[PDB]
Amino acid sequence: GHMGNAAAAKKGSEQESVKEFLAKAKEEFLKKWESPSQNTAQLDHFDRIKTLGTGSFGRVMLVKHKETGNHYAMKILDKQKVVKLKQIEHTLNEKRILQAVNFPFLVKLEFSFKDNSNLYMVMEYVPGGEMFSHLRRIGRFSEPHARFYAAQIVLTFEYLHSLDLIYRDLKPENLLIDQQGYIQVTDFGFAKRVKGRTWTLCGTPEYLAPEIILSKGYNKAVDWWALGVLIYEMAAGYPPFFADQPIQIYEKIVSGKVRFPSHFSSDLKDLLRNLLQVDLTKRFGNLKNGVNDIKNHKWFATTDWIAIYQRKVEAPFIPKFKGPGDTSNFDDYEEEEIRVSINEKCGKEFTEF
Amino acid sequence: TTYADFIASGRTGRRSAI
Ligand SMILES: O=S(=O)(NCCNCc1ccccc1)c1cccc2cnccc12
Repeated sequence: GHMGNAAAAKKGSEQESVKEFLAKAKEEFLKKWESPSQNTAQLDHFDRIKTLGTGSFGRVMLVKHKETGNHYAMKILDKQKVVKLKQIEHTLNEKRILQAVNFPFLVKLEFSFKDNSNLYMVMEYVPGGEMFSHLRRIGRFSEPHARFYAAQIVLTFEYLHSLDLIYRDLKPENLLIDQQGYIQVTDFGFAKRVKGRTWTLCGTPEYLAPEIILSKGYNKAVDWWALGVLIYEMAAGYPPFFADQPIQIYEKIVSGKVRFPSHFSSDLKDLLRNLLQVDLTKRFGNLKNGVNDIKNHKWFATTDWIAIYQRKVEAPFIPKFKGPGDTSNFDDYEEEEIRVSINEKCGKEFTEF
Repeated sequence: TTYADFIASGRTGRRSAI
């Protein structure tokens, strides 16, 4: 067969150890899920430094904790805008997920609180910025470089899926690079606990699985489709399905056809054809052998999964960092004020936060 | 080229969720 006795024994034991790890990780997650933390700091404990990103119901600021001098990324959500835009459940769920997970590639939530106007989530600051910017700037990643990142998403999805969490918003814009060159996943607005199926139309057009487009009940296999899109975009510099308008992107996604740059290795194309598989009974990550079909694929043959998990692999790329609080890897935004009302807004809606 | 087609799509910038 493909493996001699020694390699087969090693792979079998590795796979059993992963099961053992996931069982313990699911136990630790559920404890924290059932009994979450609340109100662990206050606004005047931090100095505001710079806006790192803005949205329709809040923003993310680099802040410095006064006592400890540590820098953090503080997500500020306007309670009234959250309600107007129908994001109550998503916002509470994101916080609940973040306070319960624990994994080396998931951002760590260090504090959360609220006041009359806003909700606050204080997370580790990830100074390397989004993978998106580095990818557009470099053009494309070589296959070893893309594989380094892909390996981290594989392990992170293996973790999340063992907790019955579907991520649903994978894309380079949602992947930050830390000071050691490793990935941090920070946003969980669309993640859901789904043991079986779910139905919401959500995601980003280029990364939508065909069964989401076709309004089907779907499961965690949408994340493995999205991994195929991510790997393609990292290695090509552009995604596999694009067009002027989303409807034309969706026709491409459902067609079952995909084209590859001539510089893609045959191993990479074979993996991508198995992730970007419109037929759910044939998609890698959705078969009897689960995540192992992906991890044991030829394109990952040089990947030491434990070494990646332990962050012992030398990263292909370390972002420029001139010191703590360096923000050169983030876009520049106009600094708007953080007004806090004399009157509590939306207290009932955000009671559990 | 496919790259030129990608530029022509207008979707080279940061993409938001639907
Ligand atoms: O503001 S973010 O970059 N936003 C996340 C990445 N961008 C998400 C996104 C926004 C708009 C469109 C598409 C994606 C951010 C968030 C959370 C924790 C952080 C920690 N350190 C730095 C930045 C952090």
